[PDB]
Amino acid sequence: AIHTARLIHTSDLDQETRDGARRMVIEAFRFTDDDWDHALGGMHALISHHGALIAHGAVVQRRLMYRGPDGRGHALRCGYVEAVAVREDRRGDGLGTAVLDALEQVIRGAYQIGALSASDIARPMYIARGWLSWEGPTSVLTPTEGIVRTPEDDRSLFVLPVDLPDGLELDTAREITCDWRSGDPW
Amino acid sequence: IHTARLIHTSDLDQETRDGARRMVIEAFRDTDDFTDDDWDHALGGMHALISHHGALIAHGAVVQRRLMYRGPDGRGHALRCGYVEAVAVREDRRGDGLGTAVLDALEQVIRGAYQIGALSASDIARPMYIARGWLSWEGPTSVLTPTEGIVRTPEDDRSLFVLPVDLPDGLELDTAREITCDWRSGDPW
Repeated sequence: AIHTARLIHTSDLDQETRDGARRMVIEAFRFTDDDWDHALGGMHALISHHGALIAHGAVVQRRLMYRGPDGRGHALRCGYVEAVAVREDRRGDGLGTAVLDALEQVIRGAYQIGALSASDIARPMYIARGWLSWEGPTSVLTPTEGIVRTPEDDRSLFVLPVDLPDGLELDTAREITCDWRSGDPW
Repeated sequence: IHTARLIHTSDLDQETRDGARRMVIEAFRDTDDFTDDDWDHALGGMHALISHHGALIAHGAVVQRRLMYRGPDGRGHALRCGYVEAVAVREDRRGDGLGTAVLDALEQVIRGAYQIGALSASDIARPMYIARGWLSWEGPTSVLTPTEGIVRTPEDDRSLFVLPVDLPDGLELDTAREITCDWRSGDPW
């Protein structure tokens, strides 16, 4: 009766669906070859209608590194949101929130923390769904060098705490560090 | 002829999940005992399950990480890797090909989703994977740490194996070079 996203792992997509998702996200964002590679390897939220894909999103597995005053140091098992895109003539109908619904399901069931990167324009809705704005600096653990701070911008990082270890507590004003990949680390 | 079912961690119900952690800890109770981190590493991607009489008799998982590799031309590849974890067969059910069935499922997930598969196996296991088409890494293995740099991991009786399935178009692997996994807490391989 009402559009919902169905969850499919990358390895269960056939190439005609796989090619449609890449083509659709590229038209909805404009998104390079790397931005699409960052979206492969985990769970896809797909909404299809009238022969075509109308909305898309992905959650892939990374590590988020966090060290508190303790000095302990944690590598959290992270569900990272990628390639959320609603067909242009299909917006304003809640298809976006139906993709986030299915992605958060994945996060809550398989990961210790959700994370995504969003612009100032989009903070209101993410906050309303329970995500937290990360205020502290962000960085990346590079292979060549070590930890390298991510250049400051109007993009914000958001995290969804779901199943953190023993205590961990979590100070969102402290530093947080993602793992390395080429292209955009976030 | 047993076949494995492929289930994502999130689709795992509490029953099916606690049994899997139970079967794997008992199966790997021969090194070190299955720690909390060993199980955490096995969570997050696709599980291959085989069950019988309602009980779980075989398990494996493949989870996504990055493998860092640098060719002679300077390179710099952070390959999208399906890493194999928690391959366990119930002790009384070994011999009937259950492990085969598990890897059958796990290789489908690899070939369908990642640029390379990787696993760590004991010397006694080597033959089973080589006959399946896996390449043995001869080069030194290492791990990228947040505090130190890239540190070698040789104090291990295990051998690294890789399954190239969708390498970036220029890449041809020299299994003689160094290979570096991404950082995680606990056993990095």
